[PDB]
This record gives sequence, C-alpha cells and structure tokens, in this order.
Amino acid sequence: KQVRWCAISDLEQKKCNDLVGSCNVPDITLVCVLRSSTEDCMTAIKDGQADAMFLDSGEVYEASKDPYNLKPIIAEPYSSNRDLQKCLKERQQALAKKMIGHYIPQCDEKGNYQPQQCHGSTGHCWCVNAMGEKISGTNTPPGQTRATCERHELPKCLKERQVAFVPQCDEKGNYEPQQFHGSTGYSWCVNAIGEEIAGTKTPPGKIPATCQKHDLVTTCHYAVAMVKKSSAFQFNQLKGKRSCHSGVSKTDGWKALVTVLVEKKLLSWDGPAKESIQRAMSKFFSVSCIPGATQTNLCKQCKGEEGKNCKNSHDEPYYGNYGAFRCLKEDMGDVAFLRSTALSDEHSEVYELLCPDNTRKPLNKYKECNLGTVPAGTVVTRKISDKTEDINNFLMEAQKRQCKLFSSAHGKDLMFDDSTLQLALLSSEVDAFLYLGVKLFHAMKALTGDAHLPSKNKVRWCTINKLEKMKCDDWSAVSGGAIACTEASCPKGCVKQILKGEADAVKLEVQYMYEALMCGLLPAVEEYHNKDDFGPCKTPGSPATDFGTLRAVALVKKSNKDINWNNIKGKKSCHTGVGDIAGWVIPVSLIRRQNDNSDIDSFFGESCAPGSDTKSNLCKLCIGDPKNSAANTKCSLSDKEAYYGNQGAFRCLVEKGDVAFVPHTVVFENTDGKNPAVWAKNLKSEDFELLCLDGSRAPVSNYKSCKLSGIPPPAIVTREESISDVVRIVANQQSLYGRKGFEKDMFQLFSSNKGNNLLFNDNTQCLITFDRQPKDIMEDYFGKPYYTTVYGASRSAMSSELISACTIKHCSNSLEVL
Ligand SMILES: *NC1=N[C@@]23[C@@H](N1)[C@H](COC(N)=O)N=C(N*)N2CCC3(O)O
Repeated sequence: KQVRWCAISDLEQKKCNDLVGSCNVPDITLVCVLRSSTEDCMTAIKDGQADAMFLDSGEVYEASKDPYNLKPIIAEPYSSNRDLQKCLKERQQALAKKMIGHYIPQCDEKGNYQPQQCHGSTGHCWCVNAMGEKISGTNTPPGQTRATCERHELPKCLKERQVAFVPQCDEKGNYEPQQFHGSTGYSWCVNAIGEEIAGTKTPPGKIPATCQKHDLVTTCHYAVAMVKKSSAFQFNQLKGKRSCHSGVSKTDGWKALVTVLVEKKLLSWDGPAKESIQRAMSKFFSVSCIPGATQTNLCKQCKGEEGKNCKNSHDEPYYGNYGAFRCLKEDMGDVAFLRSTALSDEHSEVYELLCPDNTRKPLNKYKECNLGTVPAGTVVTRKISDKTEDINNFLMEAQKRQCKLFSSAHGKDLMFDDSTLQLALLSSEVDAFLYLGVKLFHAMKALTGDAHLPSKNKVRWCTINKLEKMKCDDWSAVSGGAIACTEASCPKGCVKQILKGEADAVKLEVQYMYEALMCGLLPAVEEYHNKDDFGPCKTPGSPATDFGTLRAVALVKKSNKDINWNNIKGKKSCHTGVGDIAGWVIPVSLIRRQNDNSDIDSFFGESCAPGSDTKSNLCKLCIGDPKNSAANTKCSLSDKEAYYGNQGAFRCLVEKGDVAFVPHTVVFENTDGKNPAVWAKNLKSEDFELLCLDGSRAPVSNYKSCKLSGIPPPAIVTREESISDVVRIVANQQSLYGRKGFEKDMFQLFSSNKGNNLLFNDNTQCLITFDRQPKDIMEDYFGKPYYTTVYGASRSAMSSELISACTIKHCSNSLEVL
C-alpha cells in the first residue's frame, strides 16, 4: 500500500516528489525519505525507515554485509544469445504498456521475429535478425521503398556444422564450451562465438581443460579514465596527479581503478589487512575529489559547501559520473574515472581516453581502452525482503504507465541510471553472490579484506540441517583440527558456500551434480555401496568390481507378456515419485528422446506418478491412504500416498499397474519371504521380469545388462585447488573412523546416534578417490549413458541462477555475429 524510496540528495528529493505528484500507480503510494548520502540511505533501509534504493554494482557486496544487510531485488535485464521466445515476451511487454503509438514487436505463428518490423504510428519499417536487432541501414521512412528483408536466423555453430572438424552445438544451436575433434583426439575450450580460447588445447590421453560457459551479451558499460587532450601524461604516470572520481564505493570510480593499479604494480600497497586501500590511494594521488573518502587530500578538490563536501550525494557537485566530468572540465583534476555512459560526441574535441597500456585513444574506442566492464546497478532492499512485492508492483506499474523514472530536468542519474531502459524482478534466490557472479564476488571479497586464507590441512564440511550439524560437530571435536563445520539450508546452498570460499567439500546426490560440475567443482570422492566386496575399502589400490550403483529398470509382471519397451505408449505406468532419478528422470528422458512428440502427460494411460497434477492422467489409480477418509492425499510427494516410494511403485505393478520404473532392489526387497506382512506376502521374484531397451525381457537378476540406465553414485565434491588436500584428509579420517577404522569405537563416519543418513548415507561402505580420466568431466562423472540420457551430452540442458553466476558474460556490440 506504501513504498518509501530513499533519496540521497536534494535533487533526488525533487525528482522523487515530482514522481509522487505525476506517477499514479493504483493502491500504492510513493513516499520520499531524504538522507544526506548513500550510506545513510542504506542505514535507513536497514532500520526500516526506508524500503528501497538503487545501488551501483560496486556497493552490492558491502551492502550484503553488516551494518547494512541488503539484497538486490530489481535489476535491468541484459539481452543475450540465451533468450528464448524473445519476440513473444517483448510483444507482451509492449502491449502491457498504457500508451498509444509505440513499437509492438510483430512475431509470426511460431513466435519468431518477423524479418520486417514496422512502427505503425511512424510508418518506419526495418529488417531484423532472429534476436530482433535492426540490420544496419534497413530503416526505411514512410513513402520510401522498403528494404527487402531476408531471414537472418541460421546460428553460426550450425553453419559451421554444415560445409563440413565438426563442432558440437546445443539444442538452441549455440556453441558448446567444450569442443572435441573426432579426426584428431583433441579437446579445447571456445568463446561464445566458437573462437578458441588460448591455452586450453590438450593432446589425447591428457585430461581436458575445464571449459566455462559463455553468454554473449550486448550494451555493456565500462569504467574509463577520461583526460583532456592538452595534457601529456600516461597511465603509469598517474602517481601525484589530481583525480576526480564518481565515488569511493563505485566500480567505475574506484574499484576497477584500484584493481588495474595493483595489477600493473603501480600502487604501493601491502594488503587489505595491513593497510586500508584509502591510505595507499591518498599516498598515490596528490589532491583529488573522491566522494565518500575519509582522507583529507582525497576530498580537497570537491566543491561541496560546509556539510555537503565530499558526500556520496549530488549535494556534492562533483559526485557521480557527470560530477567527475565536471571536476575534470573545471580543471580541478587531471584525470576523471567514470562510466562510459558519460561519454559523448560533444566531448570528442577536448577530451580523450587514458588506457592502461600507457597510450591515449579517442572516446569512441572505450571498448578497447577501459578499466573493465561495469555491471548495471540494482534496486536493493532488506535481506528479509518484507517489501519486495510492493516495490516491484510499484516499479512495474510505473514502467507500464510511462512515468519519468529514468530521466529528469533536475539532473542526470537521479534515483536510477539514466541509461536504464527497463527494470525487471530478480529471482528471490539472488543475493550479492548470485548477482555479481562468482569471479566478481571473489574479487570484491578480496578487495574488501574478507578473503579467506586457505588451509591445506583443514577441511570445512558443509551441513544441510541441524542433525548433520551435530554429527559434524562430533566428527570435528574427534578429528583433531582436520574437520570444521559450516551450516547451510540445502545442498545447493553448500555448493554456493564452496564457491564463495566459505566451505570446502560437500556430498551431493546426482540430482545436484550437473550444476556443481557446471560451476567448476570436481568430485573429490565417490561413495562405495558394494555391500559384498570390501576390497577397494580395505586397501585403496584394489580395483572396484562394482560400486553398488543403483540401476534404473522397468519391472513388469510375468503374467503380462505383451508389455515391451517399444509398447510403452499408453498402458498404466508406475513411478516412485516426481523428481526421483530411477522412477522418473530416466524414463521421462528416454521417452522424450525416442518419441519426438514428447508429451508424457498424454504418453501413458492412468499412470501413477506422485507429484503430478491431481487432475492429469499421471495421478489416476493412486489410492491415497487406505484408512483416512478425512483428507484427500492422492498424488502426494510423501508417505501419505500409498503409491509413493519404491515400495509404493512396486505395489503399483502388483495391484493396478503394468510397468513400474524403479531401482532394481525393490523387486528383491518386496518378495521371496523378505517382504512385508500384507500385500507382498506370497509374491515371488520369479513372477517378475525387466524391460530391456531392445524390446525384449529378462529375469530380474539381469539388472546389469537389462537396464534403462545406470545411476552415478553420490559424490563428495570440492574446488579443484583443494582436491589433493580434501582426498588426503578424507583418506586419513577413514583409517580412523571408517568401518574398519582404528578408532571406530570413538566415531563412525557412516553411522550416528544423532540420526540416519547424515553427511553420508548410512549404507555407504567407504569413500573411493575419484579417478580423473582424460575426458569430459561430466562424461567422466555421469558417464556417457547417463550424460546423454538426461542432459543430452549438453552444457545447456539446464538453466538456473547459479549457472548464470558461474557463466562468463562475453560483451559484444550485437548478436548479429550469429
Ligand atoms: N574414473 C572413474 N569414473 C567412473 C569410475 N571410475 C568409478 C567407479 O564407478 C563404478 N565402477 O561404478 N566411479 C564413477 N562414479 N565413475 C563415473 C564413470 C566411471 O565408471 O568411469
């Protein structure tokens, strides 16, 4: 009902009051809280006296910590080569606007951009590629011969596959980061355009270099050092010069410059623990204007009145990008560190750029003469996010109603960056780490001074609940300094902690591994579940005959002799639950591949898959709890469904089903005397069979050959630099606390009085070191069958915020490079 925005200056106050008067969003009232600086506004948000503000991407990390504890919620989205159904989304967004006479993207029946796009109110038409980018020079005015638009849509990777080394592409057609040559066994990494990355080509039999995912994005901004043409100094002569900065906490005015200085060995500075960066910079420059600095010389050149001088606020006339440009223009500084947005063609006569390679270049070369790319700012609020919904509603309705959000006659870059075109809601999962990305996050953590000093002799294990925390505390108090404990809410949180340098290793089931291997983490060890052979456990050199891995199979009755694998469309199938590997993922994947129609909701008959839609076919014949007529629990992902779990999926084939997708164990687990005292009382394993992939059948004990696929074992993973350490400690900690450990009377790794299946599955026999084989790391963990079956041997089969945080954003002018 109310949204309080925090303004840092009188000009932001004036613009905010203008928006209060003019912008009329229903059921939401805008209120303007005035503070004197950026930090004061962050504190006001932390105190609850304000609700939202806009921060430079450099301030997000320090915003996420004490004494602020803020999270980004609303950011400007960037166009990339990963956008799917872009035309439909842009057309919907344009139609949602409350205006008349604006470009509404015209799509075709399939949702693709029409080659010719027109603006009805103006009559101007132009040609456009598959991503909606105007072909240069094709804009035709009304009454003029339109440019004949071709269909520029063929991806460059698929164009290289034709006319043919045959590179691999994904389903959309983009370049796979890992490239494997078939004629010559070579593995290498490629850019977002297939351009080979230097230093990644590996001969065969050698382990391949881990390739990172790349996303080609457009309209990037950069941190640049503007300098007047009348001056003559270069970059390594910055010491003693007078400087203007946009802000002490902005990336375009401080952080990027500090990084470049320390990398070029230009800044005399020990470390963030030995000396603050402001001291080194105050000793580096003579007199400067750096709004927010706590050194007198770094504020001598600022032009703010008493009380307003050197504040992170437009009250200081030299604050911001345009403030730094004004400080340079009025000869109060020799160089101005700002963003590429402040550049203009009206300045290409007096000013020029200052490149870190000790050369000078015109402004138009900012893409090849800068201190680094600067991500867009973000609207942040409290980490508790009590007002995110209201702030988002207000901002979205203000954007739909064409309110003057990103412009003002009072000044530039007030409230938001004037270069901002559109604000979008970020996933509630996104914090500072996910927003900035792993590499930028670690850079900020190192610059602030929070960089964790690694210990090669202590492993920080991550727990996902309180019972695992108690077992880890036991293990740590008994380990003798070799084991420490960190807490997270879920395994993906543990992966994020490991990527943030806050944890060291974690056990992940297979359903979490694709993300982990995507973010660079490698399997340190694999769980060994072979209950019959302790060979590899007693002596690590012993070869693993079988890891005790579960084999997904399709169990059928010996009575039904028509159920074949080529005859699984229809019938009545059985699933252990939605999400489970053997009872859902493997069959759904095999079916979606072999049947190109690929609609499971209509593929089976009255299938029972707990977790689907209660009205769909995948929820019939699921008798939900026999003796509880006071509630309806059919198709529940819990024990309240008598069809959930392996036992329920087997009871499905017993009672009303024709085929049940289960691990191979259930057949022996609910049969042959070793079976419950109810429905499976006189059932025999000889009355059942398995469905093989070639369309035949076989006895149950043939699960190693007549299987749908194999399930990889749970993997304890860590960062690469830590593998040699982690394994080591693990090995030692097994010899003391394994199943045959020397001190097994003091602690067991695979058991606990605090619970069951904590840290590791209690059925785990031991932990076997991962044998890094010279192939694709996902091909080496999942294995070719599982990799191609679930993820199609593709680095693009899944998308999430964490994968986006581990993706390198390759800047480019446009996607026309195809
Ligand atoms: N390097 C390696 N990869 C394997 C095996 N060794 C190891 C043994 O697993 C077995 N035999 O089941 N463990 C795993 N998880 N993998 C992944 C694929 C593989 O069998 O090659």
